[PDB]
Amino acid sequence: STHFDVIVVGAGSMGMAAGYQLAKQGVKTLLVDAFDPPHTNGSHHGDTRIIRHAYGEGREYVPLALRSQELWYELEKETHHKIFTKTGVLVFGPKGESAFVAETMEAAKEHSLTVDLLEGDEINKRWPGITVPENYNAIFEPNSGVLFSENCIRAYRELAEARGAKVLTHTRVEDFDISPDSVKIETANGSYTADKLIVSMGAWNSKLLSKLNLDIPLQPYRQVVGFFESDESKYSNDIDFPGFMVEVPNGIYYGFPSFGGCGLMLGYHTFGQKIDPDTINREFGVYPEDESNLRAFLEEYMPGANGELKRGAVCMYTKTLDEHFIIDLHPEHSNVVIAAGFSGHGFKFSSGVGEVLSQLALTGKTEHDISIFSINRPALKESLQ
Ligand SMILES: Cc1cc2nc3c(=O)[nH]c(=O)nc-3n(C[C@H](O)[C@H](O)[C@H](O)COP(=O)(O)OP(=O)(O)OC[C@H]3O[C@@H](n4cnc5c(N)ncnc54)[C@H](O)[C@@H]3O)c2cc1C
Ligand SMILES: [Cl-]
Repeated sequence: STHFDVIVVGAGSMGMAAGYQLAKQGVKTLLVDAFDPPHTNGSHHGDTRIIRHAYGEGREYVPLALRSQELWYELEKETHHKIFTKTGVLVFGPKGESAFVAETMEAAKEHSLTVDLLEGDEINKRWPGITVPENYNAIFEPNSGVLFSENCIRAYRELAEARGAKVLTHTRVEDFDISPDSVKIETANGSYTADKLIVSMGAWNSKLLSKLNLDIPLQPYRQVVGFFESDESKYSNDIDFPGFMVEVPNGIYYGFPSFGGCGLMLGYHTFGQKIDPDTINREFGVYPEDESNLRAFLEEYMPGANGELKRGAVCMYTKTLDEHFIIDLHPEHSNVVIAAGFSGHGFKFSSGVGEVLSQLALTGKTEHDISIFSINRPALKESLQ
C-alpha cells in the first residue's frame, strides 16, 4: 500500500550508491537488503578497497574511474565518515611478462594519467620493505589510493535516508513480478511495488536472476584477506607505503599499507574457492591456503610485513566469463536495471555506477559509455531462461 518510484534490491556497494543518487533528486525510493549494510556477508567488507585510474581492462573504464574518483571526493565532503586516503597505487611485475602491467602502462599513456615508471632496484630503494627481483618493472600512480568501503556504504545510506529513502533491512527478496507499467518484489516481510526496479544483489545475482527469467553465467568465489603485524617504519601509510596490485608468476596479489597500526593487508586475486553465497564458509583459516597463499607472497616480496596474523576476513567475488561488469536494462523489461558480475574489481566504480543506475532507472539511458557492460554481449554466454 506504499507505491515507490524506484525499488533497489540489494543495498550494497552498487545499490546504496544508486539509492543516494535517486534520493538526492527527490525520487521516492525503497532499498531492500537481506542484511543491514554495511555488513560482513557480501562483497564490501574487510575495510579497504583500491581505486586506481590506469585501467587496462578497457578504455570505457578510465572515465568511469575518474568520475568515480571525483564522486568519492564529493562524498568525503558530505559526510563525517572517512572515505578516501591518497596512498598512491603501485603496480609491478616481471618485465615483458605481465599483461596486467603492460595494459596499465598503455592505459596511463592513452589517457595522459600522471604516473612514475621505475624498475628493479629503484622499486626497492623508493619503498623500503619491497623486495622485487632486478628484472621487475613498475608503474606507480600517485593520485589514486584507498577507499574505506564500509564507510562509503554507511555514508551513502545515512545521506540517502536523510533525504527520504526508505531502507528495509534483514529482508530477503524471494521473487519478482514484472509488468509493462510496474515492478513488484515478494519478501517474507511483504510485497512492494514501484515504477522501476534496480537489481544489485551481488553474489546472490548468481542464484536469483533466474527469477527474472535470466540465465547468465555468474560464478561466486570465496576470497579471503589477512592483516599482518608489520614493520611500521616501512609499511605504514604514515611513511607513504602505497596500496598495490601486482602480478607475479603465480598470479595477482593486492594490498594496503598499515593504517594506524592495523597491519599490512593482503589478498590473492586470481585464486578463490567456487562457492554458493548461502553455504560459503565465512571463517578465515578453515582452509590452509587462506593464510599460506598470503605468506608465500609476503616472505618473497614484502618480508617485513610477514608477522603474526592480526585479522582475517572472507569476502566474495562474482565473476562473469569475460570478467567485465553487467550494467544494463533487462532485455525484456525496460523498467528493470541490472547490476551484476563485478568480477572482483567493482568497488572503486561504485560511486559512478550509482550514477549510471540512477540514470538508467529514470531515463532508460545514461550519459556514460557502458557499451562494454551490455547484458546482450556474446562473451557473457547469456540468454533468457
Ligand atoms: C576480498 C575482496 C577484495 C576486493 N578488493 C577490491 C578492490 O581493491 N578494488 C575494487 O574496485 N574492488 C574490490 N573488490 C570488489 C568489490 O568489493 C565488489 O565488486 C563490489 O563490492 C560488488 O558490489 P555489489 O553491490 O555487487 O555487492 P554487495 O556489496 O555484496 O551488495 C549486494 C547486496 O545484496 C544483498 N542481497 C543479496 N541477496 C538479496 C536478496 N535476495 N534480497 C535483498 N538483498 C539481497 C546483500 O545483502 C548485499 O548487501 C573486492 C572484493 C573482495 C571480495
Ligand atoms: Cl565482485
